This record gives sequence, C-alpha cells and structure tokens, in this order.
Amino acid sequence: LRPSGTVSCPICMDGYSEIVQNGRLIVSTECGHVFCSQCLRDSLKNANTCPTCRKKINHKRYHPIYI
Amino acid sequence: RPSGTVSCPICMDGYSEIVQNGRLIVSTECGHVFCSQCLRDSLKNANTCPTCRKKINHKRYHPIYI
Ligand SMILES: [Zn+2]
Ligand SMILES: [Zn+2]
Ligand SMILES: [Zn+2]
Ligand SMILES: [Zn+2]
Repeated sequence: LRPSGTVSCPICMDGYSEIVQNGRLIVSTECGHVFCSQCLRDSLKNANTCPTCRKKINHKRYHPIYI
Repeated sequence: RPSGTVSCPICMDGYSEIVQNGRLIVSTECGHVFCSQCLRDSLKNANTCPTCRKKINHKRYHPIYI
C-alpha cells in the first residue's frame, strides 16, 4: 500500500520514517520527483535521467558562445 | 596568445581554425574557453574543467527538509 499524501521512495519502497531512521535523506529532483538519497544516488551512477520521468537531470556546465 | 585571443588550450587551434571545420567555441561556467570538440572529449571520462579542475557536472537533485 501507498496511501496518498505519504512521502516514500518509489525504488526501495520505504516510508518517511524508515528512510530517516538509518541516516538517509528525502531528496527531490528538479522535475519534482521524490526519492531517498541512497536510491537516487545509486541510480544516477549509471544514468543522467530521473527514475520516475526519465527527464535528464544532469547539467554539464558549459555552452557555446557566439563571439 | 595575447589577451583577447580566442583559442583552445587543448588542440591549440585558434578561432578561425575552430570555426572553419565545424566546431563551436564554448565556455565552462567558471569562464574557461575551449573548442566544442576538445571539451566534449575531455568530459567523456571525466567531469572537471580541463583548465581549473572545478566540477562542471550539475546533477539536478537536492535534499528536502520535511
Ligand atoms: Zn529508496
Ligand atoms: Zn522526474
Ligand atoms: Zn580544441
Ligand atoms: Zn574552469
């Protein structure tokens, strides 16, 4: 069960209390999707995308300039 | 290499040599300038600015304190 209004990780399926009880943080992507710190971390070792919506959540900080 | 010269510190090509074969001039956010080809290469197996070593990979997630 995953009652609406509750904050849990869609990957490990832990609730808010379980996530914080062992030192993990609640995190959010810029695209608004919530995970525990540890599952999003593993996930991003091997992708630039949000587990939930697949939108890229990296930002190589460089860009063309047009002199 | 006088001030105002636009060139790549990696391949050593100047602004004309860069645009003539289809590369773009680029800049990291720390203000460092490369050709698009050399910078891109450097970032395949690394995530730092080839010039100053600052991390230039901004993964867009953060803690929320509830
Ligand atoms: Zn989790
Ligand atoms: Zn997302
Ligand atoms: Zn170059
Ligand atoms: Zn730099």
